[PDB]
Amino acid sequence: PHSASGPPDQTVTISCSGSSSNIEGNTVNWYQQFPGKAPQLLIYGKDQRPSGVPDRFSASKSGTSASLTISGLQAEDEADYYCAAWDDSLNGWVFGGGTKLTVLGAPTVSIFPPSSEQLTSGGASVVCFLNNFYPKDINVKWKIDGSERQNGVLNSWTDQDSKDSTYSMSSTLTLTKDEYERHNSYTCEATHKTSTSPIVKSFNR
Amino acid sequence: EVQLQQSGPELVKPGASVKISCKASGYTFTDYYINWMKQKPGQGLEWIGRIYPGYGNTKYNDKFKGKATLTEDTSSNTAYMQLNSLTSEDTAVYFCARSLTFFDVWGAGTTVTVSSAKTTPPSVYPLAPGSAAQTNSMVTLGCLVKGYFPEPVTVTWNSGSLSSGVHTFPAVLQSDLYTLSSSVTVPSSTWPSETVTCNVAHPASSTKVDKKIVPRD
Repeated sequence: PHSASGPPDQTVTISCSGSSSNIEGNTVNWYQQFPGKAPQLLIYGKDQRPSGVPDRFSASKSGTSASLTISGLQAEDEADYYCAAWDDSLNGWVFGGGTKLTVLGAPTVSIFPPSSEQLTSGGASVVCFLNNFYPKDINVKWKIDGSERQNGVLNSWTDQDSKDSTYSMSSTLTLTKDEYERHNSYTCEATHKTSTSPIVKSFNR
Repeated sequence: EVQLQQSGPELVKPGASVKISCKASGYTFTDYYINWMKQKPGQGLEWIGRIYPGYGNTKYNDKFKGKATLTEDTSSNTAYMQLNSLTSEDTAVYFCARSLTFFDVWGAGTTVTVSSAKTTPPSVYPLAPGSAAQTNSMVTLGCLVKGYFPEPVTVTWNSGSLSSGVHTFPAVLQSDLYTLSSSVTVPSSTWPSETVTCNVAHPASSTKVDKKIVPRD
């Protein structure tokens, strides 16, 4: 698939199909690209495991259909799996799309006022922590004197953490020094499935 | 041990040229066929070029044929990729690989940004708590890295000693300037007890700044 949300201990399977037979020569490999790392080959020649790769991984298939199976998923398995052929098998070498993984998602839960240092530059950024939450889906709203603000908000999510399998988000609201000083209350409001009512953090000048 | 280390990336204007190098160590470099693989922002892996230790020297992706040259210096254990007539489509992380069938070893990768926008150093602002409600147990500190170009910046806390409980958020682009933030959660007895600092490196502008987190008055 283009996804894959599996709980630890459960099995996972990834399928790969090629438009032309590639059983000849080599050459079908599987790569794993953990967050913030370079791709790493796990299987080559369809079913041969690379050194270090756990027994949990098994590759099979023939001709045009390939499958990568993980008998028991562990936290360290998260990332992006790619299917690939040999550059000298069919030329040129090509890779499969995205290991089934694509998403969203970017705040902060803990709120910060602009630093004095920034105010001097004639700018004002309010920053708003939303750390260690799951699922990734979450909605953050900014209110300035009770009024919702859409303009000038930058959101940004971290990849799933391999240590606790949670996500964290950062939300920044940037205003001019002049506009920041014409208002009193600044609120960061988070809507997440874990709470019936949105979680609110704010401060008043 | 085996290692590949790339260098030579950065900002380049459309039509301009760049030369990436890869430095190999921990294996007989002359023995292996080496490649460059690229990955455009938020996209997939794409083979670029190969050089085999034969009599000849190379294969290229069609789109880069005539613009890119892949070469090696076996005496210096280095692989090279010469990039001319760079297009916006060329922006991506370039990885050096030492395949055996099969890319078994990858470099960390180096980001190449093809853009007209100017290099702009980041303004780094220390984010100290503005409330006393969050005291004791765990205190969260922030670093705001604002108005830089191009990517990337590196953010560490206390030169790397502070690794756990760190969330460094992916940068957002706005008017050819990136902004990111990083939070760190430490025991309240660590801060402001001992110094906490964020270390920001923006090699594109050779910017290297440290911002100690000092409590507000």
